[PDB]
Amino acid sequence: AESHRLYVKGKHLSYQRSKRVNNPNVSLIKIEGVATPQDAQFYLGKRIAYVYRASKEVRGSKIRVMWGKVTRTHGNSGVVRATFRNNLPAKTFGASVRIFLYPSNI
Amino acid sequence: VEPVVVIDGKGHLVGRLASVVAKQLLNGQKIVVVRAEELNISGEFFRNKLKYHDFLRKATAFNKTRGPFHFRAPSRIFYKALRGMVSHKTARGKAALERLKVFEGIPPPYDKKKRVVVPQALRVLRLKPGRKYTTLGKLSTSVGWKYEDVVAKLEAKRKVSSAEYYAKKRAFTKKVASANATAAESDVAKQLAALGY
Amino acid sequence: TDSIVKASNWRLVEVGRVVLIKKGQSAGKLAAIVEIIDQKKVLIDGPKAGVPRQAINLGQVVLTPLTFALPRGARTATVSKKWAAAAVCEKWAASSWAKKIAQRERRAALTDFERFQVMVLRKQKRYTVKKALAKA
Amino acid sequence: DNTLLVTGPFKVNGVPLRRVNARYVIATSTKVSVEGVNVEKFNVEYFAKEKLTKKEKKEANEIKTERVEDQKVVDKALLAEIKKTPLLKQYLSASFSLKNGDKPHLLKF
Amino acid sequence: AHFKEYQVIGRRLPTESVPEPKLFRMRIFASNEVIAKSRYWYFLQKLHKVKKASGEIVSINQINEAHPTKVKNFGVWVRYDSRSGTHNMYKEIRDVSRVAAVETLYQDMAARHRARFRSIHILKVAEIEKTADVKRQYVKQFLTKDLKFPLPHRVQKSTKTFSYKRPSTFY
RNA sequence: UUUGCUCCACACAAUAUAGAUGGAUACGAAUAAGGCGUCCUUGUGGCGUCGCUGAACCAUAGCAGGCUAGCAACGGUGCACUUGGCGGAAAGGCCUUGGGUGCUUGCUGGCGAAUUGCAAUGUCAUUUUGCGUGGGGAUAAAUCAUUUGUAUACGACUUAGA
RNA sequence: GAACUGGCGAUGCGGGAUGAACCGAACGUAGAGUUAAGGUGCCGGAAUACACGCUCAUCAGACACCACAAAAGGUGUUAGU
Repeated sequence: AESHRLYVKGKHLSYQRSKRVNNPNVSLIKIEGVATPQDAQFYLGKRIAYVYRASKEVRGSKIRVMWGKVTRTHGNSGVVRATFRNNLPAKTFGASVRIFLYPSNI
Repeated sequence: VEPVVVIDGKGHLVGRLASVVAKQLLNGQKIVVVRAEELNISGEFFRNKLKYHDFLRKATAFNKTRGPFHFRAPSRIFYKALRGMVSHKTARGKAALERLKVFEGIPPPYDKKKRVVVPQALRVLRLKPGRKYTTLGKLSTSVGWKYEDVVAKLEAKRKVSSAEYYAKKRAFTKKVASANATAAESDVAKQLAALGY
Repeated sequence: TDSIVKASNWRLVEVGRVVLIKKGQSAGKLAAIVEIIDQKKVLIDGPKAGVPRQAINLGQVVLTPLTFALPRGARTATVSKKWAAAAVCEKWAASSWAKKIAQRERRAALTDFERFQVMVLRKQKRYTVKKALAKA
Repeated sequence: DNTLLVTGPFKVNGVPLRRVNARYVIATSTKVSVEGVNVEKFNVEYFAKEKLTKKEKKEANEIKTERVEDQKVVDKALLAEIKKTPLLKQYLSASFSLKNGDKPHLLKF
Repeated sequence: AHFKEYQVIGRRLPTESVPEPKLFRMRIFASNEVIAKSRYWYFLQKLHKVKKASGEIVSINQINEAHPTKVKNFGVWVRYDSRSGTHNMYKEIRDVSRVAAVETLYQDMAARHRARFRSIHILKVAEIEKTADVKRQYVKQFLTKDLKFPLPHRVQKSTKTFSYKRPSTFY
């Protein structure tokens, strides 16, 4: 067809933070479509990929991926907490990111 | 959900719209706000004129050129109210603010596009009926904006052209609705009705 | 000539007015207003749909255009009897509001094979409608 | 090894006899009967990769005949069950993708 | 909180000079048993020469409403402490049960006189069994024959941050 | 100034991305009111219907979407042209005429796909520049130095000089 | 200038924008969970939550320490005797 998307779009909002101290080890993700923790409970444990590009070709590609997963819900509005192998570079606040449907329970 | 969101600023409250839009830019949504001369501020016109005069008094004493700049256009008043809510002195704030452009009227890039509203910042949905409000264009031309009438003339011309568009669109959609109704009650129509479409 | 006003009627709240519970534990059923507590809240009862007789804030219900006869303060046996006599459940079901609700829940209950089926059927219907859009 | 044996069928969408992981699929509600297929031949030793040495490096750059007639045996038994209910061949040939406005927490498969 | 009504019956501790004290009983609106017994001992220390160390509580029982689906009019007599003095007030509330009536009473006093729970004393609450004994206009307004009124200016709260049409406030 | 400059087509390199992954889908006004349809005596008109959110509408099947055969219609859509308009607020876009060409999943068939081995973004976008082709297009000024004094601390300014 | 206690001095951390003393809590290096005091329009992590009222200020008001306001008045408005 014309669409081939097998993931859900999301936005990298910020790190986990207090009013004046942030914590880069936990990122905050807005998954689009979900507006409550009860709907966000479907997406727990799903893999997340941040997909970006670079000028230098490394192993056949100019596209590099950072992997992570959803761990828990955050707040009352469907924001989730996500942890990555290496933390997200904080210039990606507001950048798009992919939530895959695996590991599936359905 | 959208590449660019075009917001019709008519009938909106300045602070509530700015707090919606600033969070949208910080989340990464591109926003363009049109018809900035029709924003509303709650309160009497005399109260908001006194507020702007209190703001207009404030300037750097030893050199007025480096002081706070008092911008007079309604779009720049909205930009001031929004820059107050974005942390504009950082690179993240600058990158957020470059996703925004605010206009008086609807310019020709955006007069053929779709305008939306923000229902949690609409005056008729927020204020109690009976409270007094202002028009940002009237306040801005009271404090020194020079282009209130040329925007009105351009908006009259644009509305005439848009009504000429809408008459043809209404005639076409009435033809399409007539054909859909006559091509209904067939077997595919009843199967789609059983399946929910 | 004669004097003309725009009447501008809307959906009075009184006894016998049928309401739809918007949010809460019922959340989508019908009830009948039994009495009026004050400006902001009323005593309702929904005995056919299983809504218990209760006082409720008017912001948690939506008033429907349906009305039937009740005396004020009627108990639930009389409420159910007059509800069945006026037969307002299928009168609600005949409305386009309830048809919209049923369409929404049907589209929610569709599966992937049914979504494929409605895509095929919509393509066939679009073919015959756009063929009809060439003669007028 | 906790894997699922699947097939396309290969005549329909070109997916051969294969094994997949159960955590990487979505079980739809669409059901066909696979009684009449003798799948006890396949096991974990049926799929062997014949692991490559470290010396054999592909600088620049085939199929088992047993695998291809096993596929031809099973798929002709599947498609007879496919022909009963309509549009299944078209459904299995078409691909799945998420459109704009599809919420997977609300979708039923 | 959401109030409940309890009867609390207590007495003095029995002595040899006087066994069987007189078993005083009071009706308390409170959130739970602990607050109910505390308010019981507070009002008995205001009334008689007794305290909690010198007395005991023989019974506490929740009294729920006899007809929780009848719409009543209640007259409530209240003491409250203002910033300068102590005053008596009589307010009457049209509502479906006693605990909800005193909940709206506490909200009404806190809203209109800035009186707190520690300042309000509930003298009594009683159902007005007959109309035309109702003396306040704000509740006598709702007792008219064929009462009906519209609800102008419907505001529907949205779930999305963007709406694609201008909303209507018809009801 | 040893063949330089610009534009057009693709050919290869480099360069990055504040962050495509079906579609930014166009009345205006009011909200104690409206929208749409229809009728008439065309109005601040009569009658009917709708809202109670976009949970919509359009699009959406095919090797990341192939190679072929037929049926039914004379539709739908893409590409390069082509005729006629309209658009100056930041127009740089919108509509339309005609023919060509490709596809059509509206309907029914035939062949292909494996081995990426149980997942690894599994690579499909647009931004700038350079260097090659081969096809057009055009053949300047400014500054220093000299001079002026309507100018001037010096710069700067205003003049003149084939 | 004294009395009892707790502190700062000698002490970082979360909150009070900011601050020696206030509130919370005292500190090896890390991971996960839950909270205190304080907050949840945006800056800013978190409900433009729910519910009942009150107030429209031609100097509104917005949180302890704390960064001020009184006597006297007002058919402004609300509730009472």
